[PDB]
Amino acid sequence: SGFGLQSGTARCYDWYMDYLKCMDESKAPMITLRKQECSEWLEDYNECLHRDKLKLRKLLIEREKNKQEAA
Amino acid sequence: VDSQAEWYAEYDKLEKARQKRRIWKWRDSDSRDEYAINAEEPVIYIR
Repeated sequence: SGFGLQSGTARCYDWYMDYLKCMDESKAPMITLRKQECSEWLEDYNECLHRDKLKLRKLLIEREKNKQEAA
Repeated sequence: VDSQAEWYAEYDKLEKARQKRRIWKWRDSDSRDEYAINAEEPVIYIR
């Protein structure tokens, strides 16, 4: 869809549109090639959707904090 | 009955048909989604 819940657009609509624009700019003759060229934009969209890198960073910080506290 | 003319005409007809067939056999994907392979084609989407 792309529409928001309260109004406007979805929380991560713009990141997806960025990736789509990048694919449109690319001249690769196959979609697979274009996705390979635009993979970094897809990684940004996935990062905004789930915040996996931020979760890993928080996990590492918490774990080190626990190690310092125990010592 | 000019046999040479008939033979050359028949051979030419078969060769033209073979060429037309090979040209016909050159077919890219016609998928609506597959915009990359068909970028130059003039299409309008009502969606």
